[PDB]
Amino acid sequence: PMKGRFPIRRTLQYLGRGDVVFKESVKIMTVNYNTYGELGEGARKFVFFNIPQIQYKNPWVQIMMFKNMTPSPFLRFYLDSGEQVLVDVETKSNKEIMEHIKKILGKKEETLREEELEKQQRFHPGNFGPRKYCLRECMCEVEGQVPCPGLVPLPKEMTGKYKAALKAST
Amino acid sequence: QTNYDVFEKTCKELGVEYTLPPLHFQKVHRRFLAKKALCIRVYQEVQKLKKQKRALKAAAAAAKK
Amino acid sequence: ATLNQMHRLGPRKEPPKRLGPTEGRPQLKGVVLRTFIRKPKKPNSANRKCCRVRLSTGKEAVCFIPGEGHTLQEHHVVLVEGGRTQDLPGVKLKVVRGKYDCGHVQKK
Amino acid sequence: VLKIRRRKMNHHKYRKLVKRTRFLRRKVREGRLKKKQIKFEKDLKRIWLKAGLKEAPENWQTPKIYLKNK
Amino acid sequence: IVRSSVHAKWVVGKVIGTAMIKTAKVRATRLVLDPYLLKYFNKRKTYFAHDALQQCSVGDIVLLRALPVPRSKHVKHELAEIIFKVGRVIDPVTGKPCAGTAYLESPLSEPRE
RNA sequence: AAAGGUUUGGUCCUGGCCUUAUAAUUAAUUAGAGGUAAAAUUACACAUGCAAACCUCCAUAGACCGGUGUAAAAUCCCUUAAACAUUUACUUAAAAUUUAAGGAGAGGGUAUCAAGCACAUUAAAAUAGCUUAAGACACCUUGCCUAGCCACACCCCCACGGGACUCAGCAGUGAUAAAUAUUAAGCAAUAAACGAAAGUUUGACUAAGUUAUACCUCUUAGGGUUGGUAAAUUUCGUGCCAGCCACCGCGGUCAUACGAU
RNA sequence: ACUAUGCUUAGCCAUAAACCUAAAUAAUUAAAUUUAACAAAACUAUUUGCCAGAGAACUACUAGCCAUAGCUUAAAACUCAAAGGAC
Ligand code: FES
Ligand SMILES: [K+]
Ligand SMILES: [K+]
Ligand SMILES: [K+]
Ligand SMILES: [K+]
Ligand SMILES: [K+]
Ligand SMILES: [K+]
Ligand SMILES: [Mg+2]
Ligand SMILES: [Mg+2]
Ligand SMILES: [Mg+2]
Ligand SMILES: [Mg+2]
Ligand SMILES: [Mg+2]
Ligand SMILES: [Mg+2]
Ligand SMILES: [Mg+2]
Ligand SMILES: [Mg+2]
Ligand SMILES: [Mg+2]
Ligand SMILES: [Mg+2]
Ligand SMILES: [Mg+2]
Ligand SMILES: [Mg+2]
Ligand SMILES: [Mg+2]
Ligand SMILES: [Mg+2]
Ligand SMILES: [Mg+2]
Ligand SMILES: [Mg+2]
Ligand SMILES: [Mg+2]
Ligand SMILES: [Mg+2]
Ligand SMILES: [Mg+2]
Repeated sequence: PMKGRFPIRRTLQYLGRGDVVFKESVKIMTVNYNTYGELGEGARKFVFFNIPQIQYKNPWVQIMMFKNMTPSPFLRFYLDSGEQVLVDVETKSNKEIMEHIKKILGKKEETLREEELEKQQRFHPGNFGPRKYCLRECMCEVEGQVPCPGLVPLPKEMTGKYKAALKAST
Repeated sequence: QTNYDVFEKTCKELGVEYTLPPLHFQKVHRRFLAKKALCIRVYQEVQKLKKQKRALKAAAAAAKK
Repeated sequence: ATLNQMHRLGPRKEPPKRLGPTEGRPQLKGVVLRTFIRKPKKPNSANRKCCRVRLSTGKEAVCFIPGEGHTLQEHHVVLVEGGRTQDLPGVKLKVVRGKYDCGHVQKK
Repeated sequence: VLKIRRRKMNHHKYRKLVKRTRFLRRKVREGRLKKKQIKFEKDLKRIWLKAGLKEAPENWQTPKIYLKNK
Repeated sequence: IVRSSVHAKWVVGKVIGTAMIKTAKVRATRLVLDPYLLKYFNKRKTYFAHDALQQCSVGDIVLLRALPVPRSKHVKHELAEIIFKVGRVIDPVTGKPCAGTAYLESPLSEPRE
């Protein structure tokens, strides 16, 4: 049995389910929540369930959380321009909080798809090389091309050993 | 951490001095306290010599000017 | 241990693998110094043929000579290998029959 | 059962061994403390010499902390 | 008006010391993923920040701005803002003084003092 | 791990060791040829040959390729800036290649290494601070980040100087080690250098030689084992001796366990 | 028979099978839980400390300590295929 409560939170599949990918402006996200109360239940659940997913997709954003410092829970984002975006998450479900921050400061699906394609621009299927980078190491692997001498012996006339012998004979 | 204004009045009226918790715990024993005393003394002597040198160097420059 | 304690400690600390009589080498060459008999610990009862040797490393070790009959003498050269003699305590080396001066057991 | 008996028997043989060599151990200790003091003094001399001082700070005398001062 | 090279253009932390002149020692914390456990823990870093007015006190949350040129070996940030003052917090949502999870001044009232 | 053997009078629990799988090196025994891949005891000392030229003089190159793993927790990733011993365009802009200063995060061991001793800030030059059990400091060990990278180039970290005065280029030799490739051919291909060029040079490289170390294709058959784990023994000899075992064990006269068969 | 000692006044030493051989805290009693057995019915969560075969070893060395035949901290070589627990 995996230790802790809700051990599914400690699986790569769960961490990858997060959909909030912040815009490049977002630099810090402070989370102010209360450990006791009734109107802050969604905030507590957001710290428990959602903060790991947000950090996983936004490794360079500083997430710092403060407890029981104010009467109500809120989120404050610090942007690179110097703007500060305050969000009030009282009486809001954890799912509601995620959708709100996704709308205001989350990259759209179109933008993310473009980045993925651009990342793979330099991979070409025709390129030959090691398995880590390429599909085929050598043209001998291709069908119809001359096979590797190691697997299949070459004709004698295609061998330097044989060609050298004829030149001596000449 | 909660009401600094009340905290200040309470300490002043009750006459209680509050010292903040020290970030790092310091071990204490005869060997440490004796080395730590010399290290402070050695530093002070080195700095005192530098101050004297600066005054003499500046004094010589002033005379030339 | 708790997840916080497992994090502060990390993976288990692993004692290093200390070497044996051959010092992590397949074989060693040594010069015989003496040939003697060792008595196996009870319940075993025999007169096991062993020899002391000076290995190339510079240390001296006791090596069991396997087989029925050996012609080894002082100043001979042999190739020792690993493998402990279970009944003989302290004998952690064995001589290779058929290499250098030591020869294959003489089937007679 | 035999584990406390062995601690007892092992502990019994150590107390006997300490008794036989009690005087030797005393001279070992007095010499280990003297080396412990010289190591302390030398370590203090290294500090001021590295800092650039040619003599120890004025009015400083390395305290003798391992001697029979108490 | 080129910006700093350092990655931490904006860092939030707690003022853990203020014994240097015009400088506040600040402890920031970031979340780092433990690869074996796949759980996030707090990695803390110390940042020296230029406090020109010596307006910082131990325990207050502050925002630091990366200086364009490092002032010294360790002072590469300045005090941009004091997010929360120690014991003198002002609720961002309502704007009323608070002392923990309570309002020193009710949000219904309008003291304007 | 789909497990197994092994504590006992017996059962159960706990717990270590070992077996079964896979690979590299060396050794014993044994072995036909062919194709391919790889080649490796040693930063110990080196006989001899060769490894950098080109070219109408100036220059350019010999800073590369090739080699080794010396030193160092040495690094990775990322940011900023500026260059190059460069290239190609413009007489000013795109690259390749580096250098310097840095830091989101990650980065070997010992805590019986627990304190370091100037390791800080301010900028009238004062303040007394800086790192550290969230592991400082000290010591020890190791090439890592692997289309490749980093460090080293007889030794003194460096190399003015000095010394014990150069193969860690190819081949080869001495010593050492369990460890054993040719003192070989060609610049025809590709790469590099040079030249405006036809071209020249290259122990890079290419085609060969050597070696069951691996793979593939074939043809001879040899090697080990046979109490249990764990597939498989007949007769005879030996008699706690001679010997055997990875673990449990076997051998004192009916030994499936040793030796021959 | 008699002394140190047990007592008082001042210090020191810091050791016990210092043991309820049960860390603390908040739960739940059903999850078709004798989940080994025996103790003391079982079990979830939280935080810290600690453990990683036995012997060597309440040991050697190290550092600290009013402790000087002392306490706390605490290995390796080497040996064995077990040691150990409950019935
Ligand atoms: S691997 Fe392609 S010719 Fe051999
Ligand atoms: K026997
Ligand atoms: K077992
Ligand atoms: K047992
Ligand atoms: K060097
Ligand atoms: K050529
Ligand atoms: K046989
Ligand atoms: Mg061989
Ligand atoms: Mg190279
Ligand atoms: Mg080295
Ligand atoms: Mg020690
Ligand atoms: Mg040399
Ligand atoms: Mg040099
Ligand atoms: Mg050579
Ligand atoms: Mg040379
Ligand atoms: Mg070889
Ligand atoms: Mg040209
Ligand atoms: Mg018989
Ligand atoms: Mg057998
Ligand atoms: Mg037989
Ligand atoms: Mg009396
Ligand atoms: Mg009791
Ligand atoms: Mg004791
Ligand atoms: Mg002791
Ligand atoms: Mg001791
Ligand atoms: Mg041990």
